[PDB]
Amino acid sequence: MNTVPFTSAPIEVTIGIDQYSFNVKENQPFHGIKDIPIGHVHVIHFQHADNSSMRYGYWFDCRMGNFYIQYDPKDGLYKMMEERDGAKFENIVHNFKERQMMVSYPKIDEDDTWYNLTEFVQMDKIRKIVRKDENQFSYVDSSMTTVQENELSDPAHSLNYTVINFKSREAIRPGHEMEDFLDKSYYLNTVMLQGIFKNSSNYFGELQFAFLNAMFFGNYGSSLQWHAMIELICSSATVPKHMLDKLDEILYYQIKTLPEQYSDILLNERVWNICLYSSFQKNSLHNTEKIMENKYPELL
Amino acid sequence: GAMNSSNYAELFNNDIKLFVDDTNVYRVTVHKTFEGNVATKAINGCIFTLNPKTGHLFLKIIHTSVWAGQKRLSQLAKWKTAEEVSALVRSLPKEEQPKQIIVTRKAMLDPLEVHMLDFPNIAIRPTELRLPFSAAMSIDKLSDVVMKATEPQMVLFNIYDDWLDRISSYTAFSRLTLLLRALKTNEESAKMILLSDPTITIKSYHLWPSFTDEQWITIESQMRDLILTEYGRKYNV
Ligand SMILES: CN1[C@@H](O)c2ccccc2[C@@H]1O
Repeated sequence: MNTVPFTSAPIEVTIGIDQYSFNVKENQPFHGIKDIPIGHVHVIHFQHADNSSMRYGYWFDCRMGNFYIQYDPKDGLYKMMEERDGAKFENIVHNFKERQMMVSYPKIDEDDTWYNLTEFVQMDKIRKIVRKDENQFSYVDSSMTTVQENELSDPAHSLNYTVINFKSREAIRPGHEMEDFLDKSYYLNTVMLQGIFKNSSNYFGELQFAFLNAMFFGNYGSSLQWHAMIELICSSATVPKHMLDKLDEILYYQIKTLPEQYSDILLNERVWNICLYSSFQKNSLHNTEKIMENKYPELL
Repeated sequence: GAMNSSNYAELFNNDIKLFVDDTNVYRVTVHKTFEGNVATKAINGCIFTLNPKTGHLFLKIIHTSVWAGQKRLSQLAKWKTAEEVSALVRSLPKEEQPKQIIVTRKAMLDPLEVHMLDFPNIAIRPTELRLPFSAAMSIDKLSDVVMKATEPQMVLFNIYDDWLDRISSYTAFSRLTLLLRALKTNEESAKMILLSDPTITIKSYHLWPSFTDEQWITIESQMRDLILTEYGRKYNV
């Protein structure tokens, strides 16, 4: 059960840890989060009380190192940092736990929500989408643009999601224009799965990561990417049956976890109506169609 | 973006552009079967591809063989239209390729964009204008070449005949749109107006009667009157 200790909390901030969050007051004796489940990626995130425009956070895996948060009063944010001195780190965490200055990752034993949202997400794939090779953890915020968004202005701070474009030469074989546009199976299976992702696990990981960045940071480009990857599967006549089964599970837990009050900006009417009611796979997403109908009937 | 009343002069500038109309590509007669069901029988169609500046019409005849054994023909027709337009652009020397293609129907945008991915500099545009190009099959010599075709065929016409010798492309296009609007609204009346006075002939290499400037004013007047009357009957105004 790993720990992300905090040096201090000098500014009032809502702190997120995966799907949980708590309010910390300015200079409240807060020294971090303990009992973080090993085996999954995690995201710690921040919304300042004073400026709810500072919405940002760190993807990390506690198996990859000893990570702590320290407020930087120059750049005005909570920064993730790695402590290479294992013994100094254990010593600091032991003190903070003894003084009960750490909130406990509040996982209900029966609850598989985080596993279900992060099933395919791996830190090594996150770090290729978010390039800052000197760190083992990945910074994301609400304003970061995608490589695709920037093609339509600082490459270093971009989300390197796989470019998907239904009206591109990549997507359309010469002499197969109507066939490839109306049935995206060649684009899904040959170009993206076999060609770029290598397998459905990497495809799903990127899709899941795109959703989480959309949900936790309101990252618009991430939301575009999540919908594009759903739409590419739904608009393909030929999808492996296990991919359809697994997609139904992934989307079910995403829709379950989405805050009710964000469905208006985080869900694209056109894509969902097309995927659930018009597409090749309109009858392949039972779990997803039932939760969407019962939770967001107005959208459809 | 969209071609409309505002940006209307752009049609007659020196940027090569083509209008594409797909309304006569897929044409059927609906009939009863022996068992009292309904079936369609396709007849020959055409893509109407027009340079509004020069009057050059690239009439690609769509022979009924194109549809043999195919499903969702109204959807295929749009893609077939896009394939033929893209084949036509590729067949033209670079300096003759259009800089813009304006589709009369918005359903043609995606099929044409996808077929023209090799031509990122050619802008594919819709129009807000309600152009009467569907009445192209009311022009006898165009109808005749379409119905007689026994195979796929491209036929080249100048839809302005020799008008550009005497008038601008703006005036030639307004005359064309007035003739086609009339033919579309009341084909019988419009054809009566054009082919009553027997002394006036259609030259072998032309589509429309050889009218003096004064006879064109009279004809144009009769076309407007035809269009306004039918508007009265339509809306009981
Ligand atoms: C120097 N920093 C690191 O050793 C560290 C690790 C955990 C907690 C706090 C800290 C401290 O701010």
